[PDB]
Amino acid sequence: SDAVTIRTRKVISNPLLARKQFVVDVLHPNRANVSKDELREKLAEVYKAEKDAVSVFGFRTQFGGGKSVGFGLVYNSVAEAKKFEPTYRLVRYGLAEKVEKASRQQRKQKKNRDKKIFGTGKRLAKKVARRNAD
Amino acid sequence: SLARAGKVKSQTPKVEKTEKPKKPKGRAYKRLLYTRRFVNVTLVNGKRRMNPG
Amino acid sequence: GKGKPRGLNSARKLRVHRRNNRWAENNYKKRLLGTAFKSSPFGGSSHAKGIVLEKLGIESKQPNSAIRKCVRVQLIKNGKKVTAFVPNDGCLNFVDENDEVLLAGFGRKGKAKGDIPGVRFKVVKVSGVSLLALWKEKKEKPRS
Amino acid sequence: DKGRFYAFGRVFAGTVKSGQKVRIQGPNYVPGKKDDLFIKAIQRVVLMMGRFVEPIDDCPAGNIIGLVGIDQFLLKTGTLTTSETAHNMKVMKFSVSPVVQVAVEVKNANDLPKLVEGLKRLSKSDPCVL
Amino acid sequence: PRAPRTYSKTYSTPKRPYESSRLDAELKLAGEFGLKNKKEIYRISFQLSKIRRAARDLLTRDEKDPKRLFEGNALIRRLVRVGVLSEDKKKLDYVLALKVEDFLERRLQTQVYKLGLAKSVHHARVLITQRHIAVGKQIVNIPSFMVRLDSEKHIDFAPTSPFGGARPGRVARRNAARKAEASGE
RNA sequence: AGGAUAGUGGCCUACCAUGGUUUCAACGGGUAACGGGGAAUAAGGGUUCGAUUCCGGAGAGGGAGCCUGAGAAACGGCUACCACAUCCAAGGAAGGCAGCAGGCGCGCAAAUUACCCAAUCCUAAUUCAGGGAGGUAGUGACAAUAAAUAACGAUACAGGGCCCAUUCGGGUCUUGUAAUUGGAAUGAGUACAAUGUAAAUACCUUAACGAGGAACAAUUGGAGGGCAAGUCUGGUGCCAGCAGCC
Ligand SMILES: [Mg+2]
Ligand SMILES: [Mg+2]
Ligand SMILES: [Mg+2]
Ligand SMILES: [Mg+2]
Ligand SMILES: [Mg+2]
Ligand SMILES: [Mg+2]
Ligand SMILES: [Mg+2]
Ligand SMILES: [Mg+2]
Ligand SMILES: [Mg+2]
Ligand SMILES: [Mg+2]
Ligand SMILES: [Mg+2]
Ligand SMILES: [Mg+2]
Ligand SMILES: [Mg+2]
Ligand SMILES: [Mg+2]
Ligand SMILES: [Mg+2]
Ligand SMILES: [Mg+2]
Ligand SMILES: [Mg+2]
Ligand SMILES: [Mg+2]
Ligand SMILES: [Mg+2]
Ligand SMILES: [Mg+2]
Ligand SMILES: [Mg+2]
Ligand SMILES: [Mg+2]
Ligand SMILES: [Mg+2]
Ligand SMILES: [Mg+2]
Ligand SMILES: [Mg+2]
Ligand SMILES: [Mg+2]
Ligand SMILES: [Mg+2]
Ligand SMILES: [Mg+2]
Ligand SMILES: [Mg+2]
Ligand SMILES: [Mg+2]
Repeated sequence: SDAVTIRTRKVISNPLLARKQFVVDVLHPNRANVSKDELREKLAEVYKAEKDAVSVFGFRTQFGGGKSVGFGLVYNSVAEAKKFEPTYRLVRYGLAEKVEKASRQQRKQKKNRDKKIFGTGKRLAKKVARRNAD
Repeated sequence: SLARAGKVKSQTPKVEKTEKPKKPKGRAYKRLLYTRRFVNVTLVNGKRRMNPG
Repeated sequence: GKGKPRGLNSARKLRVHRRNNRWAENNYKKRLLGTAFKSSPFGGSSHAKGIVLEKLGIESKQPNSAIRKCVRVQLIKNGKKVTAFVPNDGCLNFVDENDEVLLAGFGRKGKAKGDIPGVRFKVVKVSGVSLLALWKEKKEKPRS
Repeated sequence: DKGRFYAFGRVFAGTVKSGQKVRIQGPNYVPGKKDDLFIKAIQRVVLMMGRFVEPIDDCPAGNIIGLVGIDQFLLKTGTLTTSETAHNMKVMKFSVSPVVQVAVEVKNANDLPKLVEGLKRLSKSDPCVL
Repeated sequence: PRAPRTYSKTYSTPKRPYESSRLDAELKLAGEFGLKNKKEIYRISFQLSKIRRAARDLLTRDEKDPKRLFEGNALIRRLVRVGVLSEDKKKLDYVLALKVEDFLERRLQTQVYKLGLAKSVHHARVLITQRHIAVGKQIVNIPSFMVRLDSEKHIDFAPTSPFGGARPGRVARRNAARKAEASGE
């Protein structure tokens, strides 16, 4: 129970994206750089939404300290949050986990290898197996 | 012939410096020149000079 | 009247006289003629890497005495042979035969300087190291 | 390419990764002071075949590999490490010493700069050409 | 490609480098205002003569001239706005008289020493730099801040940093800590 | 008059005419010449530059030719020849970084064969896919902004404004020398944490760690003049060497 006292300004509602968007001003004297996950667990208790439908980012904190500034926005339903928020943010809260597919060099590198082949190469395995050698 | 390249830079008897206290490299250097120029800079002598004898 | 055209419609002869009479300006002509490139052993380059052909000290000129410690240098970019001063006390044990060496200009915008007859360049680095860093015991020539 | 030398050796400790800062300790280095110590990095580690080399990013200890990114800093042989006071390795003398010798002048008078870099580049190529 | 992020230069060097009179006049202000560079003076005199000789051009404009008035009482606007002109002077002409001297006096480095607060300007800057003083809820640590006289009194210490509560200072706390053993226990 | 072009036109062709430009510089020659918005220096007037973040143009080793297509005389399209030059089993085949990286060469002269579509945007059958466009980081003293390398005492020493006073000074204000000494202040670093981000690195916020000289040790040129600062000390003795000029 510390003086953490977070404001929220420039609140204007965005129906077309099914959300309210707004800047946040966390006046946190005698405290430094309050986290993002902690900036929700009883933040949704302020705009009355449930707890996995909120998102917030931005967040570089004033010179001299004692207050951080950034941007947040809350959703009219968590179901649409999983549809509207970038597919990298749900990673940050564990609501998705993006694919392990190899480095983009290998993706391009194999992208080009498969231009060397015309059709399926299913006849190609039949090519090389009988040969090597005679 | 060539013969006399290092004729003095060698034959000067090379001597070491004096590992003397460090001078205040910064703003306070301007300070202590302000002092040894205007305030009790007991360096006056007639009209003024800046080297001993 | 003061010896030049002064009518309002005069500005052709005026601008043209200035062009011809600009040729009497020495460095205007040096700029237009491109004596930068045709003459002058550099191409107009700030410096030029070169190769030390032979250590050679050349006579002083009056009123002074004192041999002058130069090197005949073949330039890498055009194989022109030129001589250049190796300035300082010593600074000729630092060069051997065939050392790579970077020659700079001398300050007089070409056309040689001071004590010395007909030499317009000075050594700065020899086999990659500045003379200063070698002349003071700061740095050391690479391992031959 | 034109005259620029992989370095060819075998590593006995640690690993080597493409793009890694390393101290090279030439044949004259001792852990004490200014010696044959250059401190640059390795452009690519690469393992070698009948002169086609296959770039690999990491190599353990106990293998032979190449090293492109040096030989501006080596002259014939060297031992490069990662520890401040890792001594060198014994100088590895062979049974032939450089004995047959001739003088080399350049036919044309002006190729001379090409001849003096060649000798440097030649010294690098064979382990005991002088 | 990109879009050029512009930059200007902030000073201007004297044309004759070894004027006897000028050389001493400069050091007198460095002593007066605890500066470190000659650039720190070159910065103002350039900036002033930038502002100065960009007001010479404003009166060959023969008067009632529309641009002269708007950029007039909206320039002077900015110059007591920073306390280098008076409200007892709202009328445009003494601006060219203004010396370099008036600008230094509203550096935050110099204003510290003059609000009590330092007892010496060399002591003022050294403390300006060390995340002491603030103006609003806002720490500032740049010895050249140019107070606005709209904040000439909001200048205080910082609530971080001893001298303002809440933290007692690294050098002190580590010292008095070692008196655990010898206090009796 | 016609042909050809998407179309006007000697654009081309047949016929016909003898005209067209020029000392108000035609034509030629040179450019170490892409043009421009601009850049530098500037009392004014000007002088010098503009390969290069925008616009237009021109090229894709050199010429020419062409396909497809609305659009290309395209070159990360084809064909021929010229110049290089790769692989071969010698039969043949294949070429084009002045795209991003990286390398050679050239040189006085210029960076990593890294990450990514999160942003700006572009394309597509298209909300998803693709983008070395572009963005992120690496290298980076090209250039620019801000501005650490100390503050304050005590003691011993050094000088001087002073109600009641004959004053070693009795008392004074401030002020500098020396390894004689004290307690505060701090980030440069280093680092839980969050923040930062696509994921990271540094920035900012920050727990703990982080200052007394032999350091958390500032440099570069200078000290006859121009030109700010030595008639100091030792060395050499028209020698070494300094010196833009004298
Ligand atoms: Mg007329
Ligand atoms: Mg002529
Ligand atoms: Mg003439
Ligand atoms: Mg004549
Ligand atoms: Mg003379
Ligand atoms: Mg080189
Ligand atoms: Mg080769
Ligand atoms: Mg703080
Ligand atoms: Mg027709
Ligand atoms: Mg031109
Ligand atoms: Mg051209
Ligand atoms: Mg031009
Ligand atoms: Mg141009
Ligand atoms: Mg241009
Ligand atoms: Mg060019
Ligand atoms: Mg084209
Ligand atoms: Mg083409
Ligand atoms: Mg290409
Ligand atoms: Mg293309
Ligand atoms: Mg090319
Ligand atoms: Mg080279
Ligand atoms: Mg460069
Ligand atoms: Mg290079
Ligand atoms: Mg994108
Ligand atoms: Mg995509
Ligand atoms: Mg800089
Ligand atoms: Mg330091
Ligand atoms: Mg001297
Ligand atoms: Mg003088
Ligand atoms: Mg000197």
